[PDB]
Amino acid sequence: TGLPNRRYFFELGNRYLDLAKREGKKVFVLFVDLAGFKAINDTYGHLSGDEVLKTVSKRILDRVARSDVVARYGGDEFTILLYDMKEEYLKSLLERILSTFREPVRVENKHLSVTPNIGVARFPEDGENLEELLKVADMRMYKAKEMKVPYFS
Amino acid sequence: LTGLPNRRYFFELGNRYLDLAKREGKKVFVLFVDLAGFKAINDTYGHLSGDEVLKTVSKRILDRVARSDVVARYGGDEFTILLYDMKEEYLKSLLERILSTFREPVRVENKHLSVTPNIGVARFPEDGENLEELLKVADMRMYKAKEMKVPYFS
Amino acid sequence: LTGLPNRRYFFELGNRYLDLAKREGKKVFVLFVDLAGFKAINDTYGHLSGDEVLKTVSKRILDRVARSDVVARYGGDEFTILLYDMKEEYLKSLLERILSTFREPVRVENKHLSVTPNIGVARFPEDGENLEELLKVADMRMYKAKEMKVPYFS
Amino acid sequence: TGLPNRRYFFELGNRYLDLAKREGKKVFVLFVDLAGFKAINDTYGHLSGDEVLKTVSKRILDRVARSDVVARYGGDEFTILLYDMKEEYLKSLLERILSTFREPVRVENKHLSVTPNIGVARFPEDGENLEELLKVADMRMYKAKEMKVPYFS
Amino acid sequence: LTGLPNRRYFFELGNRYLDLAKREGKKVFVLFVDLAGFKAINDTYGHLSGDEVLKTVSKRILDRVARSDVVARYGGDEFTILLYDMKEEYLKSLLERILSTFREPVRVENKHLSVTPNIGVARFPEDGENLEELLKVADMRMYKAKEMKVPYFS
Amino acid sequence: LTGLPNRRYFFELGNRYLDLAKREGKKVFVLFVDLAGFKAINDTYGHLSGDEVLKTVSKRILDRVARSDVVARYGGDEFTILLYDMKEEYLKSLLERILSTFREPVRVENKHLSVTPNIGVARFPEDGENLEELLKVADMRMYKAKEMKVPYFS
Repeated sequence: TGLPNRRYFFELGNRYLDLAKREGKKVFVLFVDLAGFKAINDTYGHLSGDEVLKTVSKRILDRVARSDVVARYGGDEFTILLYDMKEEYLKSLLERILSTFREPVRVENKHLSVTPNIGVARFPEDGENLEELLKVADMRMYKAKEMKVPYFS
Repeated sequence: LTGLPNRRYFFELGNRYLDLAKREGKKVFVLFVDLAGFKAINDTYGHLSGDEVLKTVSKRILDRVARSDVVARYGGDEFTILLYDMKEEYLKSLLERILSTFREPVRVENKHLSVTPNIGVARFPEDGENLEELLKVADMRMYKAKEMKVPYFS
Repeated sequence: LTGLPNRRYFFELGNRYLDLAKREGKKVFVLFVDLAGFKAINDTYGHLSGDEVLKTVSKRILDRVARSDVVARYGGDEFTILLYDMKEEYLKSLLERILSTFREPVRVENKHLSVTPNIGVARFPEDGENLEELLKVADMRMYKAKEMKVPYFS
Repeated sequence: TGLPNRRYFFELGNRYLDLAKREGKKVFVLFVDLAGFKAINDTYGHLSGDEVLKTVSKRILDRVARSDVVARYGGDEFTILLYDMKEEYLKSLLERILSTFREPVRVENKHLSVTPNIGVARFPEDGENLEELLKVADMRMYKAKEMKVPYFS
Repeated sequence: LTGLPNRRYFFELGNRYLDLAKREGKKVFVLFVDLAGFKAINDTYGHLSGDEVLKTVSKRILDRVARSDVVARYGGDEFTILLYDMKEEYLKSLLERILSTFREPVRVENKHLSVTPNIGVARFPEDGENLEELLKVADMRMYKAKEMKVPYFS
Repeated sequence: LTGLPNRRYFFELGNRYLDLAKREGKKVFVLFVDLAGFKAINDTYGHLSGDEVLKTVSKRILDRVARSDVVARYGGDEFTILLYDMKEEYLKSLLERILSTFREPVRVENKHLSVTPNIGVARFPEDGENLEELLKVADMRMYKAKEMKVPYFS
């Protein structure tokens, strides 16, 4: 995928929060869960599930700003960090990300489907560190997941 | 094939929708979608490739509009969408989700073909009293968007 | 040439009208108009005479419905009318004005040809969720009217 | 049959009338009704009724001039348009058309009979458009039909 | 077979018709009908096929003449028709209706056989005082029509 | 919607007009009208703009021809006009009045679009015995006019 991991996300993440604390800005933390992924690998194997992960990554990467931090958390999960962005930018970004996953992923001669579920947290309101914000965002994506809605902010 | 209706069907349904809006005191949005890069697709890869892109483009629009929204192919790089009594919020979101879909280069065969979307919006009654007038305003506004190198003009 | 649309057009517009009514929380009336005496008109006077009567019948319906009402010819002795969000009062009056029009034997050439109207009504959502369902209820109700020797059944 | 329909007849028809108006010529409009046809389909079916229509068409087509417009109106009905022809040409054409339908049509192992009824209208005398002339011709074929005579001009 | 009378019968009836016309001060038309393409039909398809064509040709002439008109087969491709006291209008129409039947290629078996009609006319008293004289004038006139590639000569 | 007939209608009416001219001993002019600048219009402004220009072009031709003159759209930049029994003076004048109409750039929306006319003429019988032959002569002559940078060639 080329996408960074949990450890990188955490280092950049907290620096972004330190910077926001000093500049008096907000930070949005998105927790993206792609349901249908545990079923893809358990049916088509790792290569197919990995090719879907590569498409998913490129799709997120192409839609975020240059200064936005995208990383893969683990399994069905990706994290996005937005430093000092308007709520309008967020609503639009969520819509454009959800729109991409309406398109079943073409891997080989297969047409694989993933459903997106996104939770949002805001710094400072939801927490003072990345671990706290991710748990709020994870709780909110799980609320969205169980409610059968695309996103919860 | 696309399954998508043509100019003639769009016009009949379109005007009925406007007649209904006139009576109910509602607004109607008319979107003019131009997909740049398409004239270069047929001139390089042929009709089948250009047509396979049209089939994907149609399915992509169809999957994102509401059941009561009218989608049709105007001609060439052009598609028209009609929204009866929808909030401006619904339109801004619909435009974003449609634009997002064309950022994805279309896979036709072993090719990865790119189209760029340009959309113009008109509102009934403000912009006109018939479908021909509204489409001309929307077409003028997508051409403003096209020359300005921006995605949409409302 | 009646100018009136066909079954295929009626179905596309029809279902869109139903999709719109579903969303807006409105009713739709579907009228099934059968003109008895028409099977005898062509078997006696020929197609041109029967067609000239169809042209008068069409113009008579068209002149009495609202701009937003959908009128189409189903087939043979049959016409369909779709009323989006109209009061029951509007319907009772429309049925009376349509029936009144066919009390008038149609003048084709030196002939004075008579047709008797039979109308069945269905209401969306009560009578069905699609156009084929509503047309069958309306058709069943016009046939009840036809056999009962009454003009309409709602 | 290969024969054009009502819509084609009307377009060519009116052009012929526009041309006659300018050139100071007459136009004959023939309305041909083939009685016995409603009984043919109600007994032998569409294929048999259609095979009779194919023979009827070829019979009319073979007897008119190259510049004469022949079309099927609908059901037992055919229309013929004669631009600038002598009344002698018309009397002869009517005789030759009536003569063909004295011959019962051979469809399969069947010998099917149709009776011709023709009405004539003349432009300008009978009307200024094709719709008017066809109604006069239709009225005159119906007079012929009820009178048990072959043609009325 | 055809049931049609022969040369010998035609001659007896023929002259009686002329005797009657002489006394009543009436005209008689004598038609000489030659059907070209008949010598080729028997030489290709045989006697039964050529005979079946003769049976159709006979019935076609018989169905188009008046009850008082004398029809007979002369010889090869030849038939004779006698019209007692008929208007010239009746003759022009009869010739047209006979020519019209032979434009229709004869269906014998799975074959579609073509015969071309050539008719010569003679008038009593002008052209002769007996049937032999009138038939020769009519035969000369059908031969003029045959060579001129026209249908009839009167 | 220009309302203008297509190639297949033009051909049927066209040949009938030629059949009629053959019999009456009259001439027929066949005009092949090409509108240069049209391929550039659709490739820059799109189909709606190019179509609105086609609607204006059609109405402009239709308003300048006689009631008995046949106007049709061939395809793309092309239109065909058929003149039955008209004087050469009528033709020279008609060509001048048609060329004069395209000197004024067409107004579609907020755009001022330019088309340049090229007309080729063929005469029946001199140039051919059917519509296909005459159209090829007219097409060759409009192409001679096109390359010569002149408006018309007869």
